[PDB]
Amino acid sequence: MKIEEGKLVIWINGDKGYNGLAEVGKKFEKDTGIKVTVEHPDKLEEKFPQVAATGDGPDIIFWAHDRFGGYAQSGLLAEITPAAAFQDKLYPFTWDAVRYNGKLIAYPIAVEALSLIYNKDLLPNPPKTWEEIPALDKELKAKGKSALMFNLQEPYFTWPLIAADGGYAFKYENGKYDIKDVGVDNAGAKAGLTFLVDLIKNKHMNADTDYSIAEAAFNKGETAMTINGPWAWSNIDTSAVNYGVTVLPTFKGQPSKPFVGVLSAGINAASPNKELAKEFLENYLLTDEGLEAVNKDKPLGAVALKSYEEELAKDPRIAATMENAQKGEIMPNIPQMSAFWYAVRTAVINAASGRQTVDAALAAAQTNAAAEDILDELLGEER
Amino acid sequence: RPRKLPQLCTELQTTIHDIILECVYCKQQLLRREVYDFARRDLCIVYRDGNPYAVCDKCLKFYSKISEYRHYSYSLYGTTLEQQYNKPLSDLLIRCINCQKPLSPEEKQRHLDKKQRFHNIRGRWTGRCMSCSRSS
Ligand SMILES: OC[C@H]1O[C@H](O[C@H]2[C@H](O)[C@@H](O)[C@@H](O[C@H]3[C@H](O)[C@@H](O)[C@@H](O[C@H]4[C@H](O)[C@@H](O)[C@@H](O[C@H]5[C@H](O)[C@@H](O)[C@@H](O)O[C@@H]5CO)O[C@@H]4CO)O[C@@H]3CO)O[C@@H]2CO)[C@H](O)[C@@H](O)[C@@H]1O
Ligand SMILES: [Zn+2]
Ligand SMILES: [Zn+2]
Repeated sequence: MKIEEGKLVIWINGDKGYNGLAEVGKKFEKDTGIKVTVEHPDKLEEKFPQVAATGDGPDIIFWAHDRFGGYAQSGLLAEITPAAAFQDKLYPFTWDAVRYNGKLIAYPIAVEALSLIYNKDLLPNPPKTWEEIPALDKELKAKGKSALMFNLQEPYFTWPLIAADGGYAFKYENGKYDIKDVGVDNAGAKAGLTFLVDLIKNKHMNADTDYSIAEAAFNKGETAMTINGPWAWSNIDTSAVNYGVTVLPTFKGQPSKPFVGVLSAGINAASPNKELAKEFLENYLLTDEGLEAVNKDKPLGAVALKSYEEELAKDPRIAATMENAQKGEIMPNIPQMSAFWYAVRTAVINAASGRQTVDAALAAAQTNAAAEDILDELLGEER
Repeated sequence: RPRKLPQLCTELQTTIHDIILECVYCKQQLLRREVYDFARRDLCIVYRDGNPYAVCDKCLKFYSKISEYRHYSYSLYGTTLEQQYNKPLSDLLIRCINCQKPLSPEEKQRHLDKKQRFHNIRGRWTGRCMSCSRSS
């Protein structure tokens, strides 16, 4: 049906603290009378452009900022105009993640980066280098365990290694992305993905390992290390594993370079509730009390709100999160990012499974990541 | 870097009859027919890693259909296009949606008369040429 006037419907991904967010929604309803419904649909980031293009969907969509430029280019997001006083409550670099063509298109919530999570009982001294892992795995397999398991189905998790020695998505210069300069099939990207494929070939990882398999193995104490973000920590807590969160291993002496996401809340351009959505987001969610309610459910990472982040920063897990973030790069928010991710997803899976060589997989992905833009050049108006 | 096939030929010291071109997407060699069709449709040479590429028919049709289905948008009558760019229709690049050939001045003036709109796809304006409007 059409978006309902006089309430708020929120979409947020199923790995985030949606029950905590619903608690913020209950506070809003208690104070204002406005009911807040929080949902976590499958593939919400693909559903949103479909249903919002017909004028339907949630009032507010949560996702990392990398999806939002495509939404805004399609006219699906309302322009955000907080007062200067509210803008100063959040870190400047998080506003930049949600700025598209000079306009704010979402509220930033929290900064996410992958870290190395390790079992302190199994592995008191986690490795500093990727190159140590195979020998470390041989050692741990003799103890009935293994060194490392992480999600190999989503390119988010393998990108830090691909980027370490030179891979990049779109070249960034003068505050701008050149979609003609894609770095998916260069020598550094090939080196990183080849190292990952060799780990699988040498029986240190399995190509089929996904989020659920890796999470279960680490939280059952079967593997010494995983790679994951802050949303995963509270399940590890309840599994009673004694864990640490630390800097990602280096590859060829270079830091792993995670793509940093800013969890962001956009307002549907079709919402008849834009004023209420702004009141909820600015004055209920983006407060100490509101972010704490979400954080208590699933940890947000380093939040955009300065007053609360200065408390979270004292947590060594948050310090490690931001150390890894600072070595990585903030994701572009340009419309081309989804094509980039779909392209690299196929490349990593095809290479990991041996269906394609590393070179053929990444050569295909380099093309797919820019297919639309290549078509624009072919059909454009030149000489 | 030459953007059009004749200049690329006048720069590798060859002709359109002889030039060997690969598709930007699949890297397969173009058939000679595809080379001629590339030039007649006034397509643009694209450079990747400093090398020139054209496009084969299969990939051009494949990614064209994607771009149409996945970047649907709006339509305008020619007079509005004229107002919007200030130039006459004959001065604007408008391609056939089906064969990608630039519309002729006659085909564009025909669109105007029949009160037919042009269609926007990812910032590209399209119509339908007379040849693709007369086929089994
Ligand atoms: O349909 C067959 C196919 O379905 C399943 O995979 C598909 C996904 O279900 C679907 O969501 C879609 O995923 C795309 C996604 O739409 C696209 O936006 C891009 O995703 C990026 C994120 O945008 C980016 O923010 C980041 O996501 C992080 C997130 O920041 C973080 O907070 C946390 O939630 O972890 C996320 C990573 O998991 O990274 C991802 C990229 O990894 O790219 C996605 C594709 O990789 O499309 C999938 C493929 O269709 C099944 O799993 C699959 O096996 C089936 O073949
Ligand atoms: Zn081709
Ligand atoms: Zn035609």
